[PDB]
Amino acid sequence: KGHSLQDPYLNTLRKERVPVSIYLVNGIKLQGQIESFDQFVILLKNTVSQMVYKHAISTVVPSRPVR
Amino acid sequence: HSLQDPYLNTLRKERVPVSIYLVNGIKLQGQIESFDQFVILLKNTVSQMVYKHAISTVVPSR
Amino acid sequence: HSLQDPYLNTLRKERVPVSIYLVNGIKLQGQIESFDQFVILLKNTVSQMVYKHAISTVVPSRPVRLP
Amino acid sequence: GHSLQDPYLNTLRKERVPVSIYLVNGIKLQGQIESFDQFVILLKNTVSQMVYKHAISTVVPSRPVRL
Amino acid sequence: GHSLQDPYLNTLRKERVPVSIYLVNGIKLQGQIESFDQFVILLKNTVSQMVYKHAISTVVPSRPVR
Amino acid sequence: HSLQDPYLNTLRKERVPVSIYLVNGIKLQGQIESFDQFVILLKNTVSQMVYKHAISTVVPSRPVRLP
Amino acid sequence: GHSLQDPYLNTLRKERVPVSIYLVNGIKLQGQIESFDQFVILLKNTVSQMVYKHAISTVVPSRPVRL
Amino acid sequence: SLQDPYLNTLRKERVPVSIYLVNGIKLQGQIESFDQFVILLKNTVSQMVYKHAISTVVPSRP
Amino acid sequence: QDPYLNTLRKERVPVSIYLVNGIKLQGQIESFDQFVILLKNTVSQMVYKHAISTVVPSRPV
Amino acid sequence: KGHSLQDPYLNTLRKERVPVSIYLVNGIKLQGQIESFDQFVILLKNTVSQMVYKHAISTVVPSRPVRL
Amino acid sequence: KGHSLQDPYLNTLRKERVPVSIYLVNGIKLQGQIESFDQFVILLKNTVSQMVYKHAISTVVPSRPV
Amino acid sequence: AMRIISVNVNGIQAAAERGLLSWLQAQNADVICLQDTRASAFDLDDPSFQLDGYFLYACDAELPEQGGVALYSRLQPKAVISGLGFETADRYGRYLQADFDKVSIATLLLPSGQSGDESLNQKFKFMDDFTHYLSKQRRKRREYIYCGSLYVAHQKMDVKNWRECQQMPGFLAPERAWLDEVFGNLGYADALREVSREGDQFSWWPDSEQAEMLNLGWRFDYQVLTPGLRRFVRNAKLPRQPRFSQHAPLIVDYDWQLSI
Amino acid sequence: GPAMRIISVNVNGIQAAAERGLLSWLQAQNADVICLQDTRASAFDLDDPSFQLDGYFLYACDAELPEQGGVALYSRLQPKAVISGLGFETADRYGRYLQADFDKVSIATLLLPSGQSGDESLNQKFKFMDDFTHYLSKQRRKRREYIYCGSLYVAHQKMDVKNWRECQQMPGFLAPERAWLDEVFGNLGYADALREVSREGDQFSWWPDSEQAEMLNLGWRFDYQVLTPGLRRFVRNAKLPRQPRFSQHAPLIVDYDWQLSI
RNA sequence: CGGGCCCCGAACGGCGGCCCGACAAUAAAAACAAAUGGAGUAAGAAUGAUCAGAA
Repeated sequence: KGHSLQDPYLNTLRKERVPVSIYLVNGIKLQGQIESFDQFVILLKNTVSQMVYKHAISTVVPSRPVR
Repeated sequence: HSLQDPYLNTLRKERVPVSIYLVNGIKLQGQIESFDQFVILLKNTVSQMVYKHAISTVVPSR
Repeated sequence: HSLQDPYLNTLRKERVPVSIYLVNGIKLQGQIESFDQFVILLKNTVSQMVYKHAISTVVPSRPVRLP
Repeated sequence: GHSLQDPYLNTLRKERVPVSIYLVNGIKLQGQIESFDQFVILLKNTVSQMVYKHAISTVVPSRPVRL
Repeated sequence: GHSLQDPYLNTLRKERVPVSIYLVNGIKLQGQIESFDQFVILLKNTVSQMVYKHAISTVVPSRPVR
Repeated sequence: HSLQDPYLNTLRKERVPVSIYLVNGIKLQGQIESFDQFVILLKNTVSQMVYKHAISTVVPSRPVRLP
Repeated sequence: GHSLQDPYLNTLRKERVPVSIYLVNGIKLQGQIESFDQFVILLKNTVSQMVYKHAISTVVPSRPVRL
Repeated sequence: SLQDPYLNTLRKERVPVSIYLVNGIKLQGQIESFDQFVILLKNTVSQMVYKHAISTVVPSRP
Repeated sequence: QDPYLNTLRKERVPVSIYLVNGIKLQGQIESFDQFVILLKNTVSQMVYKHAISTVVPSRPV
Repeated sequence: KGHSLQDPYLNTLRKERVPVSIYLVNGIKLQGQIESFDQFVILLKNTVSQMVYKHAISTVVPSRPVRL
Repeated sequence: KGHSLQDPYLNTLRKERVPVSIYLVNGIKLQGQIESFDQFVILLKNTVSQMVYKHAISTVVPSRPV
Repeated sequence: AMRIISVNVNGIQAAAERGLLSWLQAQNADVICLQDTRASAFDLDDPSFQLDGYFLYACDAELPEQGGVALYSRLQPKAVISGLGFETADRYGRYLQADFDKVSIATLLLPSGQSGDESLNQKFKFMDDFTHYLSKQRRKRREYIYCGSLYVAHQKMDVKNWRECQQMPGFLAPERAWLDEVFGNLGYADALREVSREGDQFSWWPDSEQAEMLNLGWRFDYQVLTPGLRRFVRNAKLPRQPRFSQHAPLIVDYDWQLSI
Repeated sequence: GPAMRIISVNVNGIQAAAERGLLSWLQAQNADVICLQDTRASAFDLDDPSFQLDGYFLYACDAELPEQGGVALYSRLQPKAVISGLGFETADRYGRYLQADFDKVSIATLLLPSGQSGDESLNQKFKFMDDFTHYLSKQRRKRREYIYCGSLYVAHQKMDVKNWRECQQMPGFLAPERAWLDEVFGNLGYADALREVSREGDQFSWWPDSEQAEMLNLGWRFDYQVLTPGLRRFVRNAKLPRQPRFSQHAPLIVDYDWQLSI
C-alpha cells in the first residue's frame, strides 16, 4: 500500500548499482550507490559509509533512467 | 483524501508539465511519471524521484 | 477539526483573497478554489496545489467572522 | 524496532566508533553515540548532550563499519 | 516509547540543571526546564515560554547528568 | 530633475508594486524601497540593488497620478 | 546645446503624436509622450510606464509632424 | 569636435547616409539637423535618435 | 549607493551579481570604489560598475 | 585624459597611417586607417569617411606592428 | 580619486605580468597579458598588440592569485 | 532566410542507405556541408548524390577511405577553392570553400584524433597550422562561415560527465585551449551558444545502443563564423535524428540573405 | 580584573617532558588553557593521572602510531564541545589538529610537519599548507572567530631569525612556506599577538641541539598565535621565559583582556 | 573644400600664421577571390558545534 512504488524502484536502482547523486532537503549534493535500505533509513556505500535518514532527503537522482 | 488523487491523475492524463518548488526555493519542471503517498517521479534528464513531504507548491504549465 | 473546517469553508464560500505564507517566508497570492484534509488548491491565473506541510501562516486580506 | 536502523545503532554503540552527526540545517555534531532510544540519541563528549532523532539528517561513522 | 527521553528530562528537572536548547532555525534559547510533557516544555527563564519538541534540535546541559 | 524624483518619490510613498525591465529585457518585480541618483533598491523576497544605467523602463502595476 | 531635442519633443507631446520608441534591444513602444525631462520621458501608455533616456535609442512618429 | 563638421557637411550636401545603431540595424536617409544630444534624420518619417547610442555614420557616396 | 555596498562588504554577505550581459557572477565583496568592485572568489575577479545590473545578496541586511 | 595613454597610441596609428581593424561592440569590423580623432569620434578613411563613435569601439587591433 | 582601487590593482597586475583573461560585455573572452593602462584604455600584449577600451570590459580574471 | 546544414555523414554511401539524400532533398536549405565522403570526386559525380535544385561540389582525399568533403549549394557560388597549403590539408582535401557575394562559406573536417596517437599528433599539427592560417585570415574583408566538425568541445556545457572524458581525446586541455584561443582572442563566435545557451545539446554520440539510451553525446560540430555575421543569427537546432549519421545534423538559420 | 592566559610548549614526547618535571612548572604557573603539542604517545598515557593536570579537563588524540605525533590540551573549565580532525588525511590520520570549542575563541591546536626529515615530509607540508589555506579562505567568512594556536615551523620575517643568509635553504625560511604564511596573515587579515605587541628581536623559541647555538642564541621563532582579526584588538602582552629548554620549542605564553566563560 | 600642425582667450572655448591632402622612399609579410521583429528568456557549494537585526 504505502511502499508499492518506491520499494521496487529503489530495489532495482540498488541492484543495478547505478551511480546516484542524492540531494538533501538542505541542498547539499551527495553521491554514491545505495547498498541497503528498509523503511526509515537508507544506507549509502562510497569511500565512507554513510547513513541518510529518509525524512531529510528531497530527491534521489540516479545517473541513468531506470525502468 | 478526496481531492489530491483525481487532480494529480488528470495532471498526467492530459500531459501537463508540472513545476514543483522545493522548500529551499529550488524549481524543477517535468512530467510526473507516477505518484504515491510519499514519492512522486518527475520526468527530467533522469528519473528524479521526489518526496511528497518535500514539495511546497505545484504550479502546472496550464 | 472544530476550527479548521469552518475557517476553510468560510474562506472558500466568501472567496476572500488570502495571502498564503510559505515555511521559507515567501508571500504568495491567489484565490482558493477548493481545500482538502491535507492539501489546498489555490488558483492564481491557473490552479496551483499548495501543500499544508509547506504553509506557515494563512492571512486573509479581509477580516472574516467564524460561523 | 527496525530491520537495520536499530541494529546499525547497536553496532555503532558496541565499538563506540567516533560518529559525526549532521543536522538538517547543516551544522555538525562530534562525539560518540552514548545510547539511543526512539526519538532520542545520547552523545558522549565533553558533556552528556542529547540530540533528537527527528532532527538528525545523516549519520556518518568516522570508520567504515558494517552491521 | 520515550524510554530514554522521559528519564533524562525528569532528571534535568529534578536537578534543575540549566540547559541551553538550540532550535533548528539557529536562534538561541536559555533557561532551565521547569516541567514538560510529551510535546511542549515549560522553561525557567524570565519569560517561561513553551518550546515545541518538533522544533528542538539539541539539548546541552551546563553540567553532565546521569 | 523635475519629473524623475517626484515620480519615484510617489511610487515609494504609495508603495505601488512596480515591474522593472533591464536594458537586456529581463523582467524584474518588487517595490521601490528607496531611490538614489545612481541606483535603486527593489525589495522582492530578497532585496536586490539594481543600477539605474541598466534600467530600460519602470512599469507600475497600478496607474499612478503625479502631484 | 540641448536646444534641438527640447522643441522636437515638446511639439511631439503637444500634438500627442503616436511615437514608436525602439529600444536598443529591438522592442517596440507605441504610445504618446505625456511629458519629458532630464534622463526621463513619460509615455502615455495604458500604464504610462516611465522610460529612461540612456536606454532609449530612436523616436519615430507614425505620422510625420512639422518642426 | 570633428563630429559637427562631418554632420553639417552631410547636411549641406544632403548626401544619402547609412547610419548603423548600437544594435546594428542599418538606417538610411539624409540628415536634416543635429546638435550635441540628438540627430534629426530627413527620412520619410524623420526618426529622431539620441547621441548616446550611435555606432558609425557613413555616406553611401564619396 | 555607498552605504549599502559598504555594509554588504563589511558584513561579508554572500553576494551574487548579474552583469549587463546577464552573466550570474558569484563571490564576496572584497573592496569597491567609484568605478570598480573587487569580487573575491578564488581569484580577484574585478568587476566594473558600469557593467553591473543587479546585486543579489543571499540574505537581507 | 589625465594620463592620456590613448593619445600617443592614436597619434602613432595616425602618423604612420597603419591599417587598423577597429572592432565594435555590436560585432562588425571596420577596416581602414585612422585619419583623425578627438574625444568621441575617430575618422576611418576607407574610400569614404566613417564617423565611428568612441563608446562603440570594443577593441582596436592594428594589423601592422607599431613600435613604441 | 576615481581609480583609488582600480589603479593599484591594474598596476600590480602589470608589474607582476600575470596572464589575465578579459571578458567583454559582448561575451568575447580575451586572454593575454596587461601591457599598460590609463584612465579608459588597457593595452593587451599577445599575438596581436590589442587595445581594449575600459568602458567595454565586463570582467578580468587573472589566472593566478595576486 | 539563410539556412546551413552540417552532416558529417562518415561515408556518403551509408548516408544514402540511411535515407540522408531524401531527407536533405525534403529539407529546404540554402547550403549543405556534408563531410567525410569516403569516396572519390568521380563517385560523387553519380547523379544519385545530386540533390534536385542544388549544385554539386566535392574534393576527395588522396585515398578515398581517408576522408573527403562535399558541398551542395542552391545557387551557383562565385568560386570554389580547395586546400590550405598544409600537407595534412591538401593531401586529404579536408578543406573545401565556396565563394558568395559578401560572404564565403567553407567546409572543414578535422581528423578524429581518437583512433591512435599518430592521429592525435596529426590533429595537433593541423590545429596549429589552421590557427596560423586564420591569423593570416584576420584583416580579410570577406566574412566567413567555417562550417565544420572540430572533434573538440569548448566547455563542459557541451558534454556531460566531463570528469571521465578529461583524459579521453576530444576534451584534452590543449585542444580546448586552442579552441578557446581561436574563439575569444580572435573575436570569432558561435551561432548556437549565442542564440541558445542551453546544455544537453550534442551531435556525436557512440553508435552503441547503450550510449544512445543514456545519451553520451560529444559536441563536435560548430558553426564557426566571423564576428561580422554574429549579429545575424536566427536560431540553432540539433535534431535527434534516428541514427541517420554519427554527427547529428546541425541546422542553423541566419537573418542575412545570400546573393550571387 | 578579567584576564586569561594560554601556554603552548611543543614537548615533542610527553615522556621527556615528564622526566624533567614539566608537570610541576605547569601546575605552578596559573593559566586558563594549555595546548601541549606533539604528544608522541597514546591517549591513555595522557589519561593517566600523572600526566593529567588536577582540576583541568583533558582530551587527547594521537595518530595511527602513538610515537608519530598527536596533540592534547588541558582546559580549566568544561568546554561546550570538543572536535578533532579537518577532513584532510594529512591532519585526520596523524592527529595534527585538535580543537576544543568554547565561546567564540574555540582554542585550536595546530601542528605543521617540520619538513626537515625527508622529501616526503616536505611534500606533506606543502599539501597541508595548500589544504589549510583553502579551508581558511572558505572559513574567513564565518562568524565564529578562531585562534589557531600552533607551532608552524616557519619564520615569517627576518626579525624572527638572524643570519638569514645560510637559512635560505634551511627549513623555516623556505620561500613557498614564507609566502603562504604572509598570504594567510596579510591577504586574509590574520595577525599575531607577539609581533603586534612587541617588535623586539633576539627572542626565539626553537633552538638546535648544539649547545653552542643555544649559548649564542641561534634560535628560530616557529610559533605563531594565528588568530582571527576579531581578537587582534584585545591583545595585551606576551612573554617568552628563557628557562632551560624542555624541548625544541619554548612555552609561548600570552595574556588577553577578554574573560572566557562557559 | 578639410584634416594635421604651432599662435591666443578664460579642465574649458576658439581665432590667425602656415604645411599637406600622391609618405625624399618598409633589406622586402609563400601570396586581402578581387574595396529596427518589436511591449521585454535570468534549476541544486559533500554539511558556521549552533546568526534575535529597530524612524
